Amino acid sequence: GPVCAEASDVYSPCMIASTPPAPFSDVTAVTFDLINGKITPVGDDNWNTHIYNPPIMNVLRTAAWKSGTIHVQLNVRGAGVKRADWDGQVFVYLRQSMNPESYDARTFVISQPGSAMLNFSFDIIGPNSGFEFAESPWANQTTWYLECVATNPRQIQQFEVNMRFDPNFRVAGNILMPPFPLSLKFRFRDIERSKR
Amino acid sequence: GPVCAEASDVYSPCMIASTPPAPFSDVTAVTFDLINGKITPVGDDNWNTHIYNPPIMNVLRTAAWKSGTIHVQLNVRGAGVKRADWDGQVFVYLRQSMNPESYDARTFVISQPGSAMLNFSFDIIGPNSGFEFAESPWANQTTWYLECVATNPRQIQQFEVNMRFDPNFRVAGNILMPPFPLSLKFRFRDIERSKR
Amino acid sequence: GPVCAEASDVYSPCMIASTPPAPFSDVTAVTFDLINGKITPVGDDNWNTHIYNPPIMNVLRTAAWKSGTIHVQLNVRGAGVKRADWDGQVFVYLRQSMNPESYDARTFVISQPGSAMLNFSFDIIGPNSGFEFAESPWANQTTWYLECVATNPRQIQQFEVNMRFDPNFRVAGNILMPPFPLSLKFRFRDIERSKR
Amino acid sequence: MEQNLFALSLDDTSSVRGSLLDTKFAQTRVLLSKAMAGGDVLLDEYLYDVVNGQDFRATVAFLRTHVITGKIKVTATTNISDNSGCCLMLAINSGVRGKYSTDVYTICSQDSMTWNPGCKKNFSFTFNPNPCGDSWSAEMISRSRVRMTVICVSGWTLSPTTDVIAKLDWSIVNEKCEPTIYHLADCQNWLPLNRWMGKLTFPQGVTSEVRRMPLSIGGGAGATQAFLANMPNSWISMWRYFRGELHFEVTKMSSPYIKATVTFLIAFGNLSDAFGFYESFPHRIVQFAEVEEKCTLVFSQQEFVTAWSTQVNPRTTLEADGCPYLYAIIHDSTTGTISGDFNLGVKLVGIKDFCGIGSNPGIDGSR
Amino acid sequence: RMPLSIGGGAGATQAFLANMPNSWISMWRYFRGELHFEVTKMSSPYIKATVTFLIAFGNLSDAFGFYESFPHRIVQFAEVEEKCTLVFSQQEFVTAWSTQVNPRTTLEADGCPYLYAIIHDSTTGTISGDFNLGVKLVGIKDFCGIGSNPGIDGSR
Amino acid sequence: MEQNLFALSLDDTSSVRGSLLDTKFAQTRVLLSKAMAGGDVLLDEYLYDVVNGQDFRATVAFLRTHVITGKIKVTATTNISDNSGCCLMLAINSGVRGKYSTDVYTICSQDSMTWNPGCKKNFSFTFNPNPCGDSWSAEMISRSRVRMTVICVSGWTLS
Repeated sequence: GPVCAEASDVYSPCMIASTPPAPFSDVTAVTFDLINGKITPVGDDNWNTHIYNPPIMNVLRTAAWKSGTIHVQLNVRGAGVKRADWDGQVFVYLRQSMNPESYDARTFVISQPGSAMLNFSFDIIGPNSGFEFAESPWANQTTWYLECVATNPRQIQQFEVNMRFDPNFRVAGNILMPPFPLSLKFRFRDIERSKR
Repeated sequence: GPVCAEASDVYSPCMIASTPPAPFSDVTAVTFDLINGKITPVGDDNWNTHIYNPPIMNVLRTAAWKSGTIHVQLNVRGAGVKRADWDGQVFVYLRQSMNPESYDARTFVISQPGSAMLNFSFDIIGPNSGFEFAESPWANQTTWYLECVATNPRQIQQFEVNMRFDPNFRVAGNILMPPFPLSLKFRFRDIERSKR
Repeated sequence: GPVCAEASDVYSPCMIASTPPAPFSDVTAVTFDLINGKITPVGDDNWNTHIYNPPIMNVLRTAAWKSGTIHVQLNVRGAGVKRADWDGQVFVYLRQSMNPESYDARTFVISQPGSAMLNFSFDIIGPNSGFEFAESPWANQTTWYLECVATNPRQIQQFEVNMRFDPNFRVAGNILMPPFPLSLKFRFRDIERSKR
Repeated sequence: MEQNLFALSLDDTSSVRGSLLDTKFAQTRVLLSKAMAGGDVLLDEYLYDVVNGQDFRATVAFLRTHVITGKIKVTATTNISDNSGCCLMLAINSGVRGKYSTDVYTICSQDSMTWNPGCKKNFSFTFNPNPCGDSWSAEMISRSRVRMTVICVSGWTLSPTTDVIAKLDWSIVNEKCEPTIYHLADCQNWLPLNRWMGKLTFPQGVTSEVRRMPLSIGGGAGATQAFLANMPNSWISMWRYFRGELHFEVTKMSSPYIKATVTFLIAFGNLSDAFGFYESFPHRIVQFAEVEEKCTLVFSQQEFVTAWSTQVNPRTTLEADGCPYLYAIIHDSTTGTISGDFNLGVKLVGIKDFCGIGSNPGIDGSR
Repeated sequence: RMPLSIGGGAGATQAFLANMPNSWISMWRYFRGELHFEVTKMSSPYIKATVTFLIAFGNLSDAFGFYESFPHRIVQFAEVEEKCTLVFSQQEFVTAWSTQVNPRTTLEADGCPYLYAIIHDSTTGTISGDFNLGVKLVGIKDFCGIGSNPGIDGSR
Repeated sequence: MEQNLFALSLDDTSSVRGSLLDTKFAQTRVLLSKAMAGGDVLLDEYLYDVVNGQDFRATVAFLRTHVITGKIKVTATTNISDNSGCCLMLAINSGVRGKYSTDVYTICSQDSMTWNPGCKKNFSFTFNPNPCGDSWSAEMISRSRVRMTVICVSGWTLS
């Protein structure tokens, strides 16, 4: 409709993936490993990827064993492209594994002009009393990847995966990670830096 | 769909921010400090900002300590622009702080042609028995800002932040404010003034 | 989405307001006094207004003291205008008073091409045991007006305010009204009259 | 001796109270012209303007008491010889709007006394000027602009020698102000209406006079290219179909000297005039004595098979109309030693055990 | 006269002043309750005056010498007393009244109650000086707030 | 509905009664000049002329009640700083005769309040305007010509 339903809780932005710059016109894709926080673009396409460090992500990277629902919100921007000239589609795919043999756990298909939003959820669940160690050889446990495909990277400028734990979420165990490094005008700070 | 869900309660308009006039074409942004009622546009862009004085806003400006949910409705107008020529996007961002290090608490992304609406909510909650003094040095409490970005200010003419207290809302303490000053054709009064 | 939610009850059409005919291109507006059933267009613009006489309206005109929720459905038509050439927006505003000092109780903002619908509600409530006499000097009671603005009257041909009492609605007292007079091809009867 | 003035009883917020002498607050002097006609405004002023230039015991109490829990009694002393008679109606409405109709239909609705001076020496009735609360004030009704209207619904059947005066005498009794609120429940034990079904003139003679009044009451009463509306009648038309025990209140408006016996019955429109078997149907005979001017016909649920529509299309003829009518048939002959019609006023007081079905999208006119 | 449409702040030049509690009550459209004023003497004990307080509407003129027809409270202050608590029960008001009125509305056309303060006799003293007197609505007991004020800009 | 008018309670002969708000029938505005002397008539009028041009709750009751069993209370709100003081005397007498004396001596006799505004914030006193009976009326005191007199027996010690 026109009158929209009310958004609510705090979702923190975890992984941005800007699309390769001009003149690159071909179809391209990217994969967000939602648990381990990794962004692997297809082939040798120079996507500009950043993994931010909100509390969600630091927990997801450091927690060994995880359990329960995480709500995702994939936002898509957004080039200065006349609406009648828009031909960009965004196909996304939840997957357990990245291997050819595995099927998708969910497919979404978006062709909103300019910009778009897609809220979904998925529950991490595993063998060890409902807990899953992501990509552990034990019990051949697996991650959740989020494959995303831009049919037109000139029009789709960037993806943006925001996440939120459902209240039921639970972790256990620590992982020794390396030191986490610190951190287009779609932003208030970035508009100031282009005139200074 | 076409058949829309029923809107309801009284939301009062708090902060309008008209976009800079012609020939200014570049990307621009504005920040609404939702609690303290302040509108800081980016750099030296002459946005035309007004903070109105409905009961909500006068309470939000005078109350010291606040607690509970406030429902926002960000409306966007709206130039006389052919729909096929529309390329304007609106990115909004809830934030606690305006500093570079802080992350967003919510991102929305709108590319409706002409005009748009975006209802969301957020709960003020703080250390002092669930109450938050906005921007107090005590316990490094922080506001809620609403950063908004217009990719095309020729098409997006103005923002408009309407608000409503949820029934759970509660204040305490008074603040000594200075005297509150009093108060494009998107209006019945403004249409009369352009032919008189 | 594409699959739409199910509409239901009987809403009766109360007030139509057709937009001024060609060559009038300027921005214009109209105000529907929702209780007293009056349609005042802005300035000297010859809008073609009709107030129909369904049971709702006759009750709203004759009842003195009123209480409870009324559901409105503002429909907008609708010219034969190519969708890519569409630039018409519709801004609506609930208000208590028509005076400059009063603020809005609700703002909606629609830019659907061709035609549109907007369901909302509002509760009449007043001092006299929850009853409100519309525009009575007693306790400075006030109406509900519905200001509506067409940015492009060549494209937006007419407004149409349908209403329905919620089950909780209650009236008391009679008002002596004068005799109620009796009663573009957007209609089955009107198509027959243009070929006869 | 000195005393503490803050402790005194000068904050007496109590209502106006006492005997009928010391609750009187105004008298008003209505002139009934020697030759007055039907549908004729005798008085029409705001209820607060009654008390302008008055000096009775409760007049200053009435204006200065912030709250009043009691009803307003109005009594009208007016009489005329048995030989003649007419029908006056005093009526209170919660307000007006520009160039309002003063037809008996429109007015009746809310709070009204109707009487025949020929039969009743005097007539009184109480009312609550705020119909959605237990209380009111002089400042409420002045600014709310409550409107009082006296109207003559039937002229003098025999004119008096000179002009007449009806003295209205406004007091405040100590009855509870009960509120009268209409609401959208489908089943209601008592839905009041005070719907003016119409004035029935029957000329003097030997002709078979029949008068039909349709019970598809909704959608107002007629006018030129218009219709009149009360609130209660607009309220019942919210529903598509309806039924209940109908409580009519038939009133004699002529003199006692014009005599006629009237059969009342429910039946459908198809029945012709010059059909002389109306008393096959169940019916009630109504003779009026000299003193009686008022009688209450009730038509139970057993007179109706189903509910019937609140509105019918105005174009539908009597031949093709499946809702019931209320017939009023002269049983014998209208008579009298003096010339004049046998006027008779029927007023649907209300529907008992009202059952409203559906949701009327509506029809424009009336009949 | 002091208006009981208290909401929407107090006035200034092209502005208004606001507390939180007064901005809070204006959340609601109409309201009512027992009003607990606290009238305070600010002058010396030597300036003497008797003050009638009453609820009534704006239409009542000055040089209308029948204010004591209405219910009222007389307030004499002794030398030692500087403070007294006027209370106006629910029986002084028929209905609720609006928290805000348009600033343009005149006294002649304004249907909310006022609180009058009328000098009963005459202000006196052997020393020169006004009889200053401060009224402060302490609070509303049995407060009942109705509706939802969309708002009005000014004060009065 | 009709009713028998002879049976109604319009022959209520009862006296004026109730709270002090609804028994009030007049106020009167006496001017004490900045420099008033002793033996100085401030007010002097017939007690019935008090109620001329009055519109309080019991004013029309007072004029129209044929009998009144109750006393008349009069109360005088008048105060002045402790620094000063004077002596006023309000006084009611059953009548007068041509060019009467208004010396405190003459006046006092029958029914009088005397007070010092300097000390008393206000002063009240009741009285019976018919001194040889248990009852009276507005018509009795108008035609009997009962006379009320306020006099200043001592001037302001400090103006």
